[PDB]
Order: sequence, then structure tokens, then C-alpha cells
Amino acid sequence: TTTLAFKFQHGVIAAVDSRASAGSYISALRVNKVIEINPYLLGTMSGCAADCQYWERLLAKECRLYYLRNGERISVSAASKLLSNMMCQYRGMGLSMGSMICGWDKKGPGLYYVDEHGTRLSGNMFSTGSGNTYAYGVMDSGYRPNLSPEEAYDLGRRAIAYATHRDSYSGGVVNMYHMKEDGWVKVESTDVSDLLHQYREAN
Amino acid sequence: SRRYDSRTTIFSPEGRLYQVEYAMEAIGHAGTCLGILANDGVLLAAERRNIHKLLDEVFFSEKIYKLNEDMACSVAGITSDANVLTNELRLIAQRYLLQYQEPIPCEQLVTALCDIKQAYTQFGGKRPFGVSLLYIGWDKHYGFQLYQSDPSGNYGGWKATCIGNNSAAAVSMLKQDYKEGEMTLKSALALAIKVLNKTMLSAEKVEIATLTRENGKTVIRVLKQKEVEQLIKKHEEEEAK
Amino acid sequence: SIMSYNGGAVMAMKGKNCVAIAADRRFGIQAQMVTTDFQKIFPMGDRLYIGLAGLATDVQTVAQRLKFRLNLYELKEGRQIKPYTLMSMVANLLYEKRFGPYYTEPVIAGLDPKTFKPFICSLDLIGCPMVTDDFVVSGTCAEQMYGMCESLWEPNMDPDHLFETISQAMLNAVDRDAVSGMGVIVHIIEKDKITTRTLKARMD
Amino acid sequence: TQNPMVTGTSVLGVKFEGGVVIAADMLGSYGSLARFRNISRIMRVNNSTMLGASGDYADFQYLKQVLGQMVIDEELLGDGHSYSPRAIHSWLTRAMYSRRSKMNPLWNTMVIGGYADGESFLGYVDMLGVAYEAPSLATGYGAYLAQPLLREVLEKQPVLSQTEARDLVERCMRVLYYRDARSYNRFQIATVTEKGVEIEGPLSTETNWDIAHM
Amino acid sequence: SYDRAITVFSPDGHLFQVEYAQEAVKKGSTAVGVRGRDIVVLGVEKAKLQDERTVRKICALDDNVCMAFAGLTADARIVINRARVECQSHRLTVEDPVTVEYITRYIASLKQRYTQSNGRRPFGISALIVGFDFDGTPRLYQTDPSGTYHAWKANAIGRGAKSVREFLEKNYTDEAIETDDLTIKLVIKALLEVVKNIELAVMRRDQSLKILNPEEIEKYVAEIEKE
Amino acid sequence: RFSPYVFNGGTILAIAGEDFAIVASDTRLSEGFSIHTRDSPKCYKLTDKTVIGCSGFHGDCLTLTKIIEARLKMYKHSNNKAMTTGAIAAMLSTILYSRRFFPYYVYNIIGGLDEEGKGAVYSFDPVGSYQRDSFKAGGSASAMLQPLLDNQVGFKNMQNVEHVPLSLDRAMRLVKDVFISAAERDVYTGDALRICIVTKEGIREETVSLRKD
Amino acid sequence: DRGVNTFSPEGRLFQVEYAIEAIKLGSTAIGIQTSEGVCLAVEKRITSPLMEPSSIEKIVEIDAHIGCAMSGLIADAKTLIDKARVETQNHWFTYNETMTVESVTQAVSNLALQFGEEDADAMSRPFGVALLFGGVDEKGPQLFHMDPSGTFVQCDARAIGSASEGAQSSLQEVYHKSMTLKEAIKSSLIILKQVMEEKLNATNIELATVQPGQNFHMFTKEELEEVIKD
Amino acid sequence: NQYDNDVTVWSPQGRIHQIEYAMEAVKQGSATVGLKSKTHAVLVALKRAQSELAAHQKKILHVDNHIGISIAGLTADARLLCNFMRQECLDSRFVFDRPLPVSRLVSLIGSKTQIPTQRYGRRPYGVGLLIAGYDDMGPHIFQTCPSANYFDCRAMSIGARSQSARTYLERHMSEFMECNLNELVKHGLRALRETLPAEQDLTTKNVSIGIVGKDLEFTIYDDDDVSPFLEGLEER
Amino acid sequence: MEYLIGIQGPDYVLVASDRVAASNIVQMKDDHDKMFKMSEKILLLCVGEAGDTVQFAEYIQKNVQLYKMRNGYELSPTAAANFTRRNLADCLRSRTPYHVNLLLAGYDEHEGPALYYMDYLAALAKAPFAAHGYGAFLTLSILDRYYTPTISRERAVELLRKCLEELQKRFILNLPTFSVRIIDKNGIHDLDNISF
Ligand SMILES: *[B]([O])([O])[C]([C]C1=[C][C]=[C]C([C][C])=[C]1)[N]C(=O)[C]([C]C1=[C][C]=[C][C]=[C]1)[N]C(=O)C1=N[C]=[C]N=[C]1
Repeated sequence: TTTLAFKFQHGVIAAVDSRASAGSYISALRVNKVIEINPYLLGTMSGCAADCQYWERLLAKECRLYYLRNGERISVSAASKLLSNMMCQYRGMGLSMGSMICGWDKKGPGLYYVDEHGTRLSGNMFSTGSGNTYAYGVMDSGYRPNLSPEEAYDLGRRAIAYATHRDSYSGGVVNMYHMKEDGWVKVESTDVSDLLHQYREAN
Repeated sequence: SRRYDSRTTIFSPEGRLYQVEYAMEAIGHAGTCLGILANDGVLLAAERRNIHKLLDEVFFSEKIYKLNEDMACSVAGITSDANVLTNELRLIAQRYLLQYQEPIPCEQLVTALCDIKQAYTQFGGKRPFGVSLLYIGWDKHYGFQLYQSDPSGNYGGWKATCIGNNSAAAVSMLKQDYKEGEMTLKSALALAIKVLNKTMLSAEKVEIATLTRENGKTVIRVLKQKEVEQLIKKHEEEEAK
Repeated sequence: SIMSYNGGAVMAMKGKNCVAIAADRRFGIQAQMVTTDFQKIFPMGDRLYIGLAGLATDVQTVAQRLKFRLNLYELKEGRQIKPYTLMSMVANLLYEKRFGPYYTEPVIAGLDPKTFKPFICSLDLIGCPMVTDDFVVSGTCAEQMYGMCESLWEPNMDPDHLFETISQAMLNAVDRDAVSGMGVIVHIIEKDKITTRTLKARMD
Repeated sequence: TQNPMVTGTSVLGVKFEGGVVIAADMLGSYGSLARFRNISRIMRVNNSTMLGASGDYADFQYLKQVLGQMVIDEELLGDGHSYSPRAIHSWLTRAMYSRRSKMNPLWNTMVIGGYADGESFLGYVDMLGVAYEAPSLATGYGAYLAQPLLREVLEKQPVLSQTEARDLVERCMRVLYYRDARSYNRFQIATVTEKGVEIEGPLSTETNWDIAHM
Repeated sequence: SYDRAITVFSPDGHLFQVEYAQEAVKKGSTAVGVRGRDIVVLGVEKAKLQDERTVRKICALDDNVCMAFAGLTADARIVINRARVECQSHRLTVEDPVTVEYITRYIASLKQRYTQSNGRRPFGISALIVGFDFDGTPRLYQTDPSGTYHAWKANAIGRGAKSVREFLEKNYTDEAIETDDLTIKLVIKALLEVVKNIELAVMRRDQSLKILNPEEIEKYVAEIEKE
Repeated sequence: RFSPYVFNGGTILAIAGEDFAIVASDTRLSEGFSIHTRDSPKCYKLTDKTVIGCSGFHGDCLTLTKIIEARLKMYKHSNNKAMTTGAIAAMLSTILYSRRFFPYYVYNIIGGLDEEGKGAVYSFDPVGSYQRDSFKAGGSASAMLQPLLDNQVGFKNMQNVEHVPLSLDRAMRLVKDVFISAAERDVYTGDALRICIVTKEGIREETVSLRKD
Repeated sequence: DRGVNTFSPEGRLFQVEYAIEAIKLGSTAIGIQTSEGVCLAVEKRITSPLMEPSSIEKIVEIDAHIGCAMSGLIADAKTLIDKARVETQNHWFTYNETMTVESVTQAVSNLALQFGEEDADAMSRPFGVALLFGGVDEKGPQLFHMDPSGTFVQCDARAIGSASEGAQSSLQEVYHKSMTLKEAIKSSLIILKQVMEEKLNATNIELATVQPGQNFHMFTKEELEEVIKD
Repeated sequence: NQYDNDVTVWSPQGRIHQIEYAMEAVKQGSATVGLKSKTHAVLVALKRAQSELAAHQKKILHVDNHIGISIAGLTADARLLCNFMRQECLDSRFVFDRPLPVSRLVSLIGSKTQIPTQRYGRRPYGVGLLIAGYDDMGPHIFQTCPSANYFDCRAMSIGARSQSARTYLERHMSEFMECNLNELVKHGLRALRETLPAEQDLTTKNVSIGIVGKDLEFTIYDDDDVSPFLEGLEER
Repeated sequence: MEYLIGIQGPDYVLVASDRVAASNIVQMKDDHDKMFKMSEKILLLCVGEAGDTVQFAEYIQKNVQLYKMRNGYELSPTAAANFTRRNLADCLRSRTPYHVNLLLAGYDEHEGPALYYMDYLAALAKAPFAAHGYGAFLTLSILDRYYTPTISRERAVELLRKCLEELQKRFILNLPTFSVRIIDKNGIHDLDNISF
């Protein structure tokens, strides 16, 4: 897997890989590694597939239940803190889940990295998965806080694209979202080899 | 089963908890017990009800109980109930000490027991504890302190207070002779005997204890019968003059 | 070993009408020294002291859980505890954890309420009481301590003789132990007074 | 039971026209030792069903106790309903799977034979809850020696008479006695037809050792 | 365990133990709460030999919320402490400070439960919960032995709550809200209709809960007689 | 040490079409180098529009199957309606994850119709992660059949090719040819191919033969 | 005294009988089920100008397609409302779908006779509340009534509370199965105006409408003013 | 006077008044009729409406593919008993892979409902059921009551005015075994309509039917699905 | 792997901690704060295993805050250090032990400045100066050399810079920036971050 997310002038970009593997076999060429919790709250997934699906669906259920109770949406800080507390209860159980809780609330854009250990970090740039190092390299090189929405879509597209090239546990398609003030918009679902071929053909 | 239930934890039509109110009546029948706060210390003066000639007098007190290194207390009510509560007070003080490695601040020890007393009024179906307590102490936050708590689990801080027999008369008498801020253990001890004399006077029928600060350490001491005799004759002299 | 993770040494010695208790002052984790003033001897009465060697958490925990029971005991009983009775209190506290014990080997040094008869003892980590009429040792340098004590100890030692003996037996033993040292503290417990001394010891 | 003690080897089974026949030697082995050479490893469950068991004997005896009581329990009601062979097989699958899931298996591999409403029944259940029906079964080492002979005949002629089925089982027991080093020349043949369950024993297959003179 | 139904329905549809718990609230000292724009104020009515500090009826629940009570003081202490625990347990779980509605909904839920669970009698207290939310919005809520809760511009509970409510209904104006000292004067004037016999505390938006000293109280009391 | 698992083999495969869904399996059941039975189809009818393929440890296959069967009845009693294909898939994920620490060693592939009457396939891993698919293979010969499904049914690696969607006739011919190849190379696949076809009209079953060895 | 699970000589539990009497003391609420959606309306019964009208929430959202109207002991209702919201989200989690209005009504209904003293874990008495569940599902717009006996029924029009007898009589004379949601809202407001002691206004009552394709909506004061204008 | 309060109290007459009071709940629910032929078991019940605007309450519920019930009494207790029955049935198919024999299910109801008749602070079930089933012994009609006693019936009626329905079932009893489904259901409808007032008749709104038999799984007919059966009725 | 340092003066406590939130070979965050304010005059600096640290530190924080609300006054650095120890030591033999190594700095109105060292085993030591992590091996001797008990805050800040400069010269782990704070009679004061 290769997931990435970065804050910038126009919001938060969140891009994911789509490969699921069992040993060296590719179990799924395309898998959705982004849970759309609500119009303003997403979650990226990496690690154990069952842990990712069940645990993030449990955060979504608790987020939905919060809205019914208070009549307000949950904040990015409460949703990320909620997930890390669930992970904390199952410490030493062998869960594997790397996620980034991305959204927009009363305090602007929000991006948190949550781990199966109960790690909870707020930051403006993260990357998770077996190919995170490759994604960090490309992302760091071209990142400036004043990037255009289209310039940021290229940075997020290329960062995942180059990580699928070197990481055998990453491939398939890039699913990219742009988190704006009035909710997210799913930017694209683009084949990574078609992108890599486009960059090769440009040499 | 429903037939035999006393219903001890329920409200009466006027919002009253009858077992709590009947518990207080028990305390009115117990021996008079008063506490007076001073600038240099704090005291406890109680009437002795074990006043028979064939009593052994093995213990250092009858109604006065040391709880902590810095705290002591006296009781008015069912003495067996008071033994339970004082023993629990000693355990709460040691649980605090084990955890923070500092002695429990006075008001906190009183609140903790009062939360157990309150629980007996709200749930369980058991009768309450028929005891009122007067607590004396010293802590690094409020210095010399004097508390009082009744069977309801309600408490308060006082400069002078009385529980037990003729408590009402003693509080009106303390109200007149208490000079807030200008009191010392010497003048307050005179006042303690002055009050107990009217609300009841051999040194066998009385029992006094003081809490003071000597060399940065708290000193709790129940006064000897001779000491109490000298305090009674110093008042007997002033009463004749 | 678990007991060697923190190190340290404790020792007690009898006297004609006095008792001595000593310990090193190192607090270190494995090969690294953290502090040079760690307390290992705790007063339990006017003339009664307990010394704890072994794992620093359990030295602190046992001393605190023991002080809790002691305070309650003296409040219910209206008397200061007898030295033998404190030993039985520690044995029962330690034996409660028989199948998952505290990593501490106590040493008790005190005087009988007959304001005289010296008492010394030691307990293993599972609370086995052992009273001796000479000396008791507990630490990572127990072999060194036994050698020094066996050679130096004499029967009716005066407080001054007891001081020189327990001081020399601690200093020379812990100077052959890598994880013990950083100073030595000694308490001389007489009917009339307690004398506490820190010795000028090696700092390596 | 994490480690079996006295164990039984193969249990054979084959359905014929009008019933089912099941076979098992009467041996309980403690490793290589033929410790009990005369214990029955077959049980009549009720009028339509019969069970044979491989693996641990103490666990088989326990199941024989639990089943035996269930049957007694049912019969007290007398409501015109009784456990079909298929229902005993279903219960026994749930029983083995349940013990396996608590990591405390009953160390057995059993064969259930039955005859209800003109239909022959033959079902396999092992210590893990693996169950299935087949025209012929063979547990343990019998799955390697006897199952190929049962299937060889059932390939030529799928419907066998009670006599053909019986001779096929005697031929299989002779092979098992020659090849299985945990077998014994003492066995039982149990048969379930319209009439009900009939257990026959002790039987022995005649042996030929002329190959010794070759 | 003691599994006796204490609070049950009477033939006319009443929950008699809750109405008896209301009768205990009615006998407590008068607690008044007035909600302003920049400050939310709480005031309570008041022996010469007693320590005033140990008998305060205005309690800080957290940094952003506090409350006052009327009724059984020992019952109130148990509610106040269970709310204090829930404030911190809410910070541990979602890392977000409790909203004035959250802890009111919490206290109300606790109160309701004691009217419907075995072996327990209801809490003989009402509470006036004031505070400023994280977005700086001023709030004032009120709970009762039954478990019901509502928000108020101003409210009163305890011995003489009906006459103070009648005064506050006719005197709560936008003019009185305008000055922060005018909001404080409304509370003191409302309490003066029933009453060193007042306890007054103020919570100004981001600043801490300020319990006004007797001299400071007398500063406002002097201007009330003048106007 | 006792192991609560055993591998009994078998191959399952499903294809989602415009107005149909096929769920297919071999009938072999084995253990080690032995064949338990040659008539053990891995297809289980759940509703008139939902079929499931199950493969792996047979003990877990039988159990998860009876639990699914019981849960549908419970849902029908509670909601007075049959579970849709999507509700069965979402539920199976929770049942599988209920055994996250002692898994059901089962590969599940649900196949049926969605609420628009179109073909729906949901594929799962033993621990409960699932997704909707156009097609999928599971079980012992999973890795042999999946690349051919990707090619012939997904049109992958083919440029200048007309993307004609698969018909029931054409998909049935492909299922029959892939199980023949699976039976040639995978020792655990064989004896017969059981095919379940789900359409508006209901479920039909077809049984073609595969190699006996 | 007698146990909370004592039957009257007529065959009804005394505690349930008395819980129904408690509903006769609560605010009057109306529900009307129409082909175009379900309408819910309730009188707040405000007792002081100092009380915030917004702080009285007698119409709640259970989920996007389901709303609830309540009467009786308002605090007893808050527990069952939360039980209903939790239920819908546990069903969404397990089955990836919404519940039918009836399924939600049945779920809340199962908690009704779950009270007792001896042999319990632990409600002492029943809930003194009546509920109206108005929502939309595949069966169309549905409105359900429930009382403390756990008995739930589907209603075309229903009124609960103090003036239940009178409001239902008025509903009966004006309800037709083909009546528009505009006419449903008007009738409910006219019938609510008739039964209340205080005058009706946009800050005195609550109104909510659930319609297919629009979801659950709580009418604003500006919207309530426009409705009261007609 | 004093023997009314608890189920554990025996009256000086050897009677338990709480059990008798719980049975009054059944007699106050609307009429239900159950009857059987050689191949089928039918449940026919009258559904009351709480107003013209309210719907007619569900009197017939599903238990399994071979068992269905009709209730009379406390609807919450009927749901409690229904879910116990549904679950007992599920357990039998899970464990044995065969339908739970109807008489065995009914014994479990009698065993389950007797427990609170002998325990302090507990109360009997305020529900009476008519059970329709089919198994290896053909079709069955059973009757359960708030007293944990149960009965095997050829036909039966419980509830308000059920005496009138019982009389029709006793008089036509002989014709039931050789009856076809249309005729057996019509017999049930006639017994149900005898309870109904003189001014009131059966309706495609107040009638509910449940059928289980040799080839048919338990099926519930309610409004237009009920119409074919009512189209045969002809008199009084 | 992480770095904590404390230097106690006559009337203040100076503390510093690295700002790296790392996972595997990557430096995920350069601006990560490891100090948790317990009271107005108490800081708990906490280092250790992935989840354990925030979980343990925040539980202690919330309980120290509950004490302030419950009693009207705060815990002393001594009572707050011993309370931290009681909880850590109580989890030691439990199913869920915390792998946290921490430092508690604070200022008491009666006892003055106090700095405490706590093992992951929950041994509590009062020290004039302390350090946690591999960095402590390279800096405890620099502190041994130059530390004096009368060290002014301006001088302690210089001594702290020498310890942090030593980690740049010899430590293999990339610890670029550090949080710096002083606790005194007037509370917790944030100082400029020591950066490289
Ligand atoms: B990724 O490589 O970390 C990926 C994450 C993933 C996979 C599927 C679905 C989701 C969210 C719905 C997320 N994980 C896998 O590929 C893992 C193996 C893995 C784990 C950690 C590092 C590298 C690879 N695969 C599975 O969990 C899995 N594979 C097959 C079947 N079921 C599960």
C-alpha cells in the first residue's frame, strides 16, 4: 500500500494506492482504500484488510451516531482520537492498521495519522504503507504550501505513481480526493501503469 | 419479602428521609461532644458515658480516636457504628498516603466518609450509621481545622461546634463566648469546661484532647485527669468570684 | 538476573546493647548510574529500621505497602511494633506474592521494647524469616559481605567498635561490586539515640 | 484430549440395496502394544442408526454414553418422532466441531451407518467437525488400503446386494490385517436394514502365508 | 444485592418518589442563574461560628463550565463529583472539552436513571449549570430530580424560586444584559427580593470562575439601594 | 500439539453479468493425498437471488454455512423480508471478523442479484475484508483461474479489442473451460463442476464432469 | 404494597395501566401519514418567557428517513430515543442498509415489559412515554404509534397526550387517504391550535415532515411563520 | 384480599389468583380459531382496530417453516414467547438439521412458562397461543395459556367471545378431518364470525389467515390474499 | 531513541526534549511536543513505546486535573510524581504494562524546584539533573562535569546547548530541534527551541 495526504493553500489532498496482496500473489488489482465517513470526513487504509475495513466502519458508525445525538458533525480531532482509543483497547492483539483521518471542521482542515499502537499525530503531511518512503521522496521534492489545486493533484498523482513503480506491494489505480471547505470531491481513479508509461514516453 | 422491608432509602411526602432523621435523634441521646478551633491549635472536649466505678479504663480514651499523624476525631451516637466509621477513616488516610506520599488533607478525609454515609441514605436498603463526628486536624492548605458530619453524609467546617446531648444549648453558649480570631488553646480550653459544666463535673465525667504544632510536627494529646482537674478548679474559682 | 538490574547492598549487625544497619547509595539501571543518593533504609519506629536491596521499584513498593500496614497496626493496637512482629509483618506481605514475588530481600535492625535487646533479621524475596545473633546480608555482593562480616564481626561490640566494623565490611565488599557503591550510609541504633553517618566512599 | 491413549484403527462402511454394513476390529492399542484385543468399537445408536469409531477409546466410550442417554431421553417422550441416522450425523458433527473450537477435541474419526424410509445412510465425522456422506467410507489407514477396493467394486457395480457388500467387507478386513501394523484378526460386522441394527462378532478372516515359501 | 423498585407509578400516573424529591429541592437555599452576553452569573443565599468556604453551593465542574444547586447537599456532592469525573473522562476519550449541554445532558441522564433503577431513590437536587462553550457562546441550563433539562435566559431554584422567577421574568431586559456589572446587579437584586447573606460567582468567557469577595459584593449592594 | 485446521481443497468461482450471476465449484473433498468424497459441491443456496461458494477447511465451511442459514431466518422474522445480496455480504464480513483471533479458514464468494436486478459478486478473505467484483476465483486453483478471468472476462492486456459484455451462454462456456484447466493442473480440483445460475426466474444448477484423478 | 409485575383482576399489569395515565398529563402531539410524506407536530408547552424554546426538543431525528414525536415523561423518552438511534446504526454497520419504520418501532417496543424487582440484572418500572414514528421506507410513508404496553400499531392519523380524545375526533372528521402533505400540515396546525390553552406561534410548537427524496426536516421559525400565515 | 398479590402465594382454596388474573388477559384479546384436517392446520383470527385511522393489529406471527402461531393477550409477552419459539426451532435445525417436532416445542413452552409461576417477584406470561404445525405426525393444533398448561387440539378458540366459536367447532368437528383446504378454512371463518357481533361480518381488513400443511410451508394471508377464502361465505 | 533532559537550579527547573515523531526509518514530524502540563507549575516529559506514552501521560494529566477540580488546589510536584509512580508500578505485573520512561519537573511554593526521574519499571529518583534515551549516555558526563547547584538559568541554558550540540556531533540518530521550557515561581515559561 501507499497512502498519502497533505495540507496546502486550497485544502487537503488524500491519495491511495489500490493493491491487496497475499504473499507475492495479487488478491485484488483494485480495492477502495478510502472510507467516505461523511461529506467532510474521510479515512485512508493500509495494513491488514479486515482490520482496516471493520475498524474504520466502526469509527463511521460512531461518527454517524454522534451526529444523531448532537445534531452536529464530529470534529476531525474527536474522530481520530476515537479510532486510536479503539486500537488502544486491542493492544498486543496483532491488529495492523495505518490510517489518516482527513477532514474539515470548525477549526479548518484536519489531518491525523493513526496507527494500531494508538499513535495519533496531527500534521500537514503523512504517508503510510509498504511504499510510504517512495511517496515521501516525490512528495517532499515538489511540495510548496502555495500549490494550485491542479498542481497538487499532480504531486499526489506522481507520488503514488512512483511508489507503485518501486514497491511490489503497491499498484493498480490512484484514488485521489481533495478536501475543501464544503466537503471533499473525488478527483480521479487513474491507472498507475498508464501514468508511468506517460512519464516514460516523455523521455 | 416486600412485607418485611423497612424501606430505609426512600423519601417521605415532604421530601424527608425518615431513617436519616431518626438516626439524628439517636445522636441527641449520646454524650455531649464539642470542638473549638484556636490560633495555636484545635481541641475536642466530650462527656464520658462509661462512668461506672468497676470499669478498668484500659484504653487512652473512650470517645477520642486518632485517625492520621495530623488528625483525630470524636463521636456521638451508636458507639459500634462509630467504630466502623473511625476504622474506615484510618484506611482512607492510609490509601491517600500510599498514593501521594503526603498525609490526606483534612476536608478530603471528611468528604470520603460522608460519601459512604450518603450511600447508606440513597441505596442498599440498609439502615444508616447512627453517628455524628467532630474532626480536628492540621494540613498544609488550611492549617488548624474543625469539621462536623451527621448520619446524612452532610458535613461542614466550624470555628466551634457541639453534637450529642444538649448540643443546641452548647452551640448558643459557644456562640456568645467565642471570639473569632482572638482565641488561643488556653482560652478555648477554659470555654470548653465552661460549656460542658452547663450542658451536663469530675475529671472522670469529662475527656479532653488537643492538636498542636511542635517543631513542624503535629502533636495530638488527650489531657490527663489531673490536667482536667486543674482546668475545672481554675473555672470553679472564677465562678465563685 | 532481575536483582542485579539495579544492584545495591544492605547489611545489619548486632551489638552489646546497640544495633547497626548500613546500605550503599547507588541507584543505577544495568551499567549506567542514575543517582548517587538513593534511599534503601527506612525508619519503621524510634529504634527500628528496615533495609531493602534488589529491584528499585519493589524496594520502594514494599517499603510503602509495609508503612501502610504498620500505621494501621499502631493505630489499632495503640503501641509501637516489636522488632520480631515487624519481621512477621514483612514475611506475610512478601509471602502473599509467593507465585509472583517482589524482587527485594529485606534486612531488619532494631531494639526490643525492653529498650535493650538488639534484634537483627533478614527475609528472602518470598518472605522467609531468618533471625541471627551476629549479622545479616542482602545484595549483589552478598558473597563479599559474608567474607567481610565473618572475618570482622565480634560478639559484644561497643557502638564505636560496631560502627568501624559495619563500615569496613560495607566499604570493602561494595568496592568489589561493579553495581554497588556511590557512598555508604550507616545508622547506629542505641537506647538513647540514633547516629546516622555517610562514609567517604569510592565514587566509581 | 490433546494426546490419545488407547486407540482404534480403521472403521469400514459400505451401503448396499436395503441397508448399510460397517466393520471394525476389536483392538485398542497403546502405541504399538496390542493392549486390549477384545473391545467393541461399534455401537447401535437406535433402531435406524449405528456408529463405529477410530481413535481414542475413552473418548469413544464418552460419546457412547452421551448418545446412549440422548436416545433414552427421546424414547421417554414416545411422540412418534425419533432421531434419523442423518440427525445423529448432524448432532455428531456439531459435537466434534464444538470440542475442536474449545481446543479440547474428542480424539475420534467415526462412521455412521443407517437406514430410514428406504434410504441407506453413510456419513463420516472427524475430530475437527469435517463431515460428509459417501457410498463407502474407510477411516485411518483404511482410507489408503480398503477405500480403493470398495471404490473399485462400486465403480463396476454401484448397487450391491447385502451378500456382495458383506463379502467385500470381509476381503477388506483381510487386507487390513495383512497391511496395517495396528490391526488385529478379531473384528465385528454391524448391519442396519428394515429390521434394524444387527452387530455380529467376534469374526476373523482366514489368512494365507504361501508367499513365505517363495 | 437490593433489587427493590423504589420509584413506581401511582394510580393517577404520578412518580411519587420524584415528586417527593422535588419537595426536597423546594426546601433548599435559593439559587439564581442569569445568562448574559459576555458573562454568565450564579448567586446563592446564605451560622457565625461556621466556615463559609466549606458550605459553598457554586462548584467548578471543569474550566469552561460550572454549576449551582438547591436541595440535599450530600446528594449534590455525589452529582458534582460524578460530573467532574465525566468532564475529564470526556477529555480522555475525544480530546474535546465538554460543551455546557453535554455535561447537563450527562447530569440529567444520571438523575433519570435513579428514577428507573432498583434499590435507589432519586437525587433530591436541582442544578443550574452555566458556562461558555468552545465557540464562546454563553449557556445556562437547569436539571431536576426527574431527569428533565432545559436552557434558560435566567432561572431560579429552591426556597422562594416562584417569586424570584416572577421578578426575573419582568426584569430580564437587553438593557440589563448590556453592561457586565448590570448582569451582576440583576442577580443581586433578584436575590435581595428573598434575602453577608449572598454568595456570588461570575464566569467571563475565556477567564476562570471568579468567586466575588464580600467587599466586592457590598460594592454592588450599595449601588442597588442608591438606584 | 493439536491443530484445529486441515486443508480440504476445492475451487470456487463467480461471475457477475448484466442480469445474472454464476457461482461454480468442483465437487472434490480431500485431505493430504486422499480423496474424502467425489460429490462435495461447494455451492450453497441462501435466497432465491443469492448463492455462496465456500472453500478451505470443511469443518469451518459447514459451520459458517449453517450460521448464515440461521441468520437469514432470524433477519426474515425480525424484518418480514428476505436479506438482499448486499445485506448478506455486509453481514458475512461481521461474522468472519467475529473470529478475527480464531478465524474461519473459508474463502467465500457471494453471487446473486442486486436491487436493480443486475449481477452482483462479493469476494471475501477468511478474516472478513470484502468488495464487490465483476468476477473472482477462490480456493485451491484460485491463482490459475484468476489470470484467465482478468484476461477473457476483464479484457486486460488487449488493445484494439471490442469490449463486448459477457452473455450467460459465453460465461457458462468459460466456467466449463477454466474448471477443465484447473482440474488438469491442480490436484485438489476435479471429479465434477457444479454450476449455480442466478436470474430473475431463480436458481438453476448444472453439473458437468472433470477428471477423476 | 404489591410487586411491579402484579396483574389486576382484569388481566393488565397495574404498573403499565398507570404509565398510560401518565401520558394523559403530557403535551399533545399529532402525526398524519400521507402519500407524499409523514407530518409530525407537537405543542412545546412553554411555562416561562425566560425558558429557551429551542431547548424543548419533542420531535427528534432517529435517522435520515425516520422521525419521532413523544409525549409523557420527557426524560423517560430520552433513553428510548438513544436506544433507537443506536439500533439503526448497529443495523447499518451489520447489514449496510437502513431499517424499515416498523423495524425501528419494534426494536423500541421490545424494551417495554423489561422491568422488575426479583431475578433481574434492570428497570424498576415501565417508561411513561408514548411515541409516534413517522418515516419513509420501500413500503412508502409509514406512521407508527407505541405505548408503555409495548403495543405498536400502524396509523393513518394519531394524536397522543392530554387532548388525545379531542384531537383524534377532529383528525377523524378531516382525514382522507388521498389528502396532500400541505393539507396534512394545515390540519395538524389547526387541530393543535384548537386544543392548546396558550395561543399558537412559530416559537410555541414544533413541526417536522418526512417525504421521499427530501429526507427528515425540522421546520424553521421562518418556515413555521409562513405555514401559520395560511 | 391477601392471596392476590404474588404468584408464590397459594389461597386457602388451593388456587393461585395471579395465574387466574393473567388468564383474564387471554379472554380479553380478540377471538382466534385454530383447526386441522388430515393434511392441514389453519389459524383464522379477528384483528381489532384501535380507531378507524389505526390499522388492525398483527394477530398471526411466523415461528418456523413448519410452525406458525396466533396470539391472545399481552402483545409484548406474545413477542417474548414468539422469539423463544423461533430460537428453539433454529437450535433444532442447527444441531439436528430437521424441524423441531411440534409437540416438543410446545413442551418447552410449558416448561419455560411454568418457571415464573413458582418464583417470588416473578409473574406468569399474560399470553395464550394457538399453534399450527406440521411434522412426521401430520398437522397439529396446540393451545398454550398463562397457566403453564398446554393442550393437543382437534380445533380450538381463545379470546373475547370465543365460547361462540368453540360451539361451532364442536358441532362441525366430525367434518374437519376429511375437509379440503377451502372447506377447512371456511369452517374456521364461520367459527370466527360466530364470536363477531350480530351487526358485524368478516372483512378483507379485519380477517387474518395462517396455513401450514403437507406441501405448504406456514403462510400468512391478510387483505387481498384473504379475499379468495371469504368469497365462499354465504350466510348469518 | 528519543531524548529528555532536565537541569534543576536553586529556584527553577529547566527541561528539554527532542521534537521527532518517527516511525521505522522516517522522521514523520519535526515539531512534536513531548511535554505534558499537569498543573500550573508541573510538566511531565514522557518518552517510550509507540502508543503507551500518550495513553499513560494523558491518563495522569486528566487525574491531576480532576484533583484540581475536586479540591480547589493542585497536587505538589512530589504528590504528582508519587501518584504517577503508583499507577505505573501497579500496571507493571498486570496484562498491560506501560513502556514509558518519564521525567517530572515542577515548582512547589513550600519545597522549591524538584526534578524526578522515573524508570519504565517505576523506580522514582529525585535528581539535580537527569536524561532519558541513548542520548543520556553521551550527555550525563557533560552534566557531571559542568553542573553546579547554584547554576543560573542563563548558564543552565548554555549547559543544555552543549549537551544538545554533543548529540549533533556524536549521536547517530538525527535529532535536529528540541522543545525548551523553564518552571519557576510564576509557572511554566516556554523558551526558544534549540535548533540545528
Ligand atoms: B497494503 O499493502 O498495506 C494493503 C492494504 C489493504 C488491502 C486491502 C484492503 C484495504 C482496505 C479496504 C487495505 N494490505 C495488503 O495488501 C495486505 C498484505 C500487506 C500488509 C502489510 C504490508 C504489505 C502487504 N493484504 C491483506 O490484508 C489481504 N490479502 C488478501 C486477502 N485478504 C487480505
